[PDB]
Amino acid sequence: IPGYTYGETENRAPFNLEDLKLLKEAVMFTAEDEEYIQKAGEVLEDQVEEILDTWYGFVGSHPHLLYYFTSPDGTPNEKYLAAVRKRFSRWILDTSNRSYDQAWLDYQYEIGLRHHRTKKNQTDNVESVPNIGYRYLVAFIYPITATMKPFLARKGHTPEEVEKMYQAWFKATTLQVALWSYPYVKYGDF
Amino acid sequence: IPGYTYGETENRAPFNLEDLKLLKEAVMFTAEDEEYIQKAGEVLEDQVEEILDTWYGFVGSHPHLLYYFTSPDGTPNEKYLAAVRKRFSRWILDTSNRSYDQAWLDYQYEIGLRHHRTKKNQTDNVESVPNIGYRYLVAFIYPITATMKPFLARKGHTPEEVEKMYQAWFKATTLQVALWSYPYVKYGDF
Ligand code: HEM
Ligand code: HEM
Ligand SMILES: [C-]#N
Ligand SMILES: [C-]#N
Ligand SMILES: [Xe]
Ligand SMILES: [Xe]
Repeated sequence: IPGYTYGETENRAPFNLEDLKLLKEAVMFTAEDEEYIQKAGEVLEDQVEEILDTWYGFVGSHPHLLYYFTSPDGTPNEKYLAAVRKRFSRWILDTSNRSYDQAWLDYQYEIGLRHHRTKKNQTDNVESVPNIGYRYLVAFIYPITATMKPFLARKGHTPEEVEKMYQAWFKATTLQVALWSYPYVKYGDF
Repeated sequence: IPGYTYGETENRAPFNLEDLKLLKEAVMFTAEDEEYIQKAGEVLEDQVEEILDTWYGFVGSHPHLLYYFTSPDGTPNEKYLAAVRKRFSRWILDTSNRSYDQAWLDYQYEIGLRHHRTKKNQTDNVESVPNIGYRYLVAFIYPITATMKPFLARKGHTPEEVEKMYQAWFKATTLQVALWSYPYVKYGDF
């Protein structure tokens, strides 16, 4: 997979392993979540393909959003919309499968920079908008969540065991997007 | 109410009214939410009091969190933990009642600065930690949400009409916290 530099970042995560403990705590993540995430994962793996479509159906309906993929002239750099689509789809099962250990943190950091102007579009060789406005990152917590509820219950799951899956996806996202802000935030305020 | 400077900000919201349209869209907020928020509101008003306790029960259980209220020596500046508690409780019904118009935006901005080192603790005359690390703001999306589900259904509401209330609270938070980041983010990256 092209540009998937997981574990081969080799520039350290300027946030430590203790940090994720305190943040996990803020986002109320308990080991009792760890089970249902992995479950959630195995719920989604097979179905993954349809998920990217639903989600791409969304970004695609909004211009102020799709713009963030468009070449300098304002039309979607698709060699760039098939290379992200790939890495992101690696990510969903990475959220249901990697243990949240240091290298997972090395790369949470990397994905911030990839949204940031520090390292947006370098990976994928394309010419496109300079930076992604952080406001939308935060925003993407809701759709990336809501749109997931339906999928979690299609492979047949009781209405309260599913709730624990969604509830786990919810927390897992907020936590991530939380760490991504580093290159966005003025030093000392993160 | 002391320090509740809603509508008497008189320094403009450096984000405009168009901005909230595009962001509302990212956070998937439709007029069909506008109804259930106000509903949610009238669900919560009476119950408000207990809500601050539950929530204060939480921040209070975590030191890395409560620290953000403590005097320079490291013990909770309570004249500061009774003055916030007040303004915040004005806020819940402000989220269920103000229409999201320009002055509502003037003050969303204000509340960022109040979390930021630009204007943290000035309002309330206390001596305390310089800045609130933005990572926790993002994080506070989950508890401020999860802890709300139970309350929304206590005043007797069917299991699918309630879901629309929570779903509306969810979106309404992400949106807010989204705007608060302005003083935190390096200029041009917001
Ligand atoms: C909930 C917040 C978001 C999540 C979870 C998310 C997810 C992802 C993932 C997993 C990747 C690939 C990372 C990898 O290399 O493995 C990615 C890249 C990318 N995403 Fe996001 N995304 C979010 C917010 C946004 C928003 C709001 C936009 C604007 C439409 C956006 C546009 C992009 C772009 C342009 C890249 C390419 C990075 C580069 O330039 O190299 N993302 N995203
Ligand atoms: C979901 C995100 C959050 C929400 C919705 C929220 C809510 C609020 C509200 C409504 C106020 C009063 C605003 C007013 O003046 O009317 C406030 C103030 C305050 N909150 Fe937050 N809060 C969040 C995140 C946090 C976090 C993570 C902390 C750290 C424990 C924190 C600590 C404080 C402090 C220290 C103030 C006082 C501002 C000052 O210094 O004047 N908040 N918050
Ligand atoms: C990212 N979509
Ligand atoms: C703010 N609690
Ligand atoms: Xe998704
Ligand atoms: Xe709350």
